[PDB]
Amino acid sequence: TVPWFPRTIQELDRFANQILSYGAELDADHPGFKDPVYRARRKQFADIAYNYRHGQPIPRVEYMEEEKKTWGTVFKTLKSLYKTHACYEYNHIFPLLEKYCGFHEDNIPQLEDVSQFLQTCTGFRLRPVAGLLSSRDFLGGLAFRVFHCTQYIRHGSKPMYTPEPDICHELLGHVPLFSDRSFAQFSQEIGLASLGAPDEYIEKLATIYWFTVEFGLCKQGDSIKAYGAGLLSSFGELQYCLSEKPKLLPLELEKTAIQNYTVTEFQPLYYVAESFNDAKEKVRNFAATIPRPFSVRYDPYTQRIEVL
Ligand SMILES: NC[C@@H](O)c1ccc(O)c(O)c1
Ligand SMILES: [Fe+3]
Repeated sequence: TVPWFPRTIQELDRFANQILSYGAELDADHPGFKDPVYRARRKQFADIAYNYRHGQPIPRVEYMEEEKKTWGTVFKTLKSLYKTHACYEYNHIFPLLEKYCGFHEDNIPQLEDVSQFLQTCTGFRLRPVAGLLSSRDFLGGLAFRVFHCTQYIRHGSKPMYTPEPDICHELLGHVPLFSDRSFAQFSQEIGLASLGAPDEYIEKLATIYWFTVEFGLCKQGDSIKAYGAGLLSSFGELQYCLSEKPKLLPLELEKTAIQNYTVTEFQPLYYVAESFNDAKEKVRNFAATIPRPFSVRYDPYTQRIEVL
């Protein structure tokens, strides 16, 4: 019977008791696996997320010198690419993040400050997330313009590599696009489409998410640039996605929704969105095909979903 979904923004608190308990940092393969200090630091951030409740300021954390060093390395190496490789919406907001959110090589921005900045731009807000949420819960938060965001940093031994999202990927990859109004409306439509959808459609929407929010390319006049968070936070793949090597296809959701992808190599193919307004309209149409015995609307005045 129709799977449960949150109907008020506060009900997202129910997700904390629904994450994968045995994290990536526990795999022998993890860059930080043999490091007990790293292991304890990850538990520390996991506890902060576990105890967080909607409405509370997100706890500030004093990052260690080793952690600020890893951030500085990632920030400085990626920043050189944005002006030529990132979509216009990214470069438009980046200077404002540098000025009001402290995006600078010597300092890791605190999530509370970034979340307040996002709220002023598009009403998106962040909440710290312990480990891996199911695709259903993760996509469901988007319906309320809530992005579940990691607060820990990748291990310092391999600054240019992370097998999982970390704070560098959230802040340099995702945050700038959530400041844009059309991208915000587009991400929210994916979220609304997921509410109470059957498991096999959640997987189709998670694939659409992967090919837009994480690895999407934008058409910008006669040029093509990157807006996917996974590209904007990957030095190597960001340069590769705008070269002659990968295959480019127009975003077509009935097609994108079932395309396979790997998470370990550079993507062999990417979908190009005409604009975020257009992608939003395509998602809205795709959502009408999802069998759900009802319709949903978000009411921003009360932060509640209305089930028709
Ligand atoms: N859903 C798979 C999980 O590894 C994931 C979800 C959303 C993201 O933005 C991401 O970077 C990773
Ligand atoms: Fe991501």
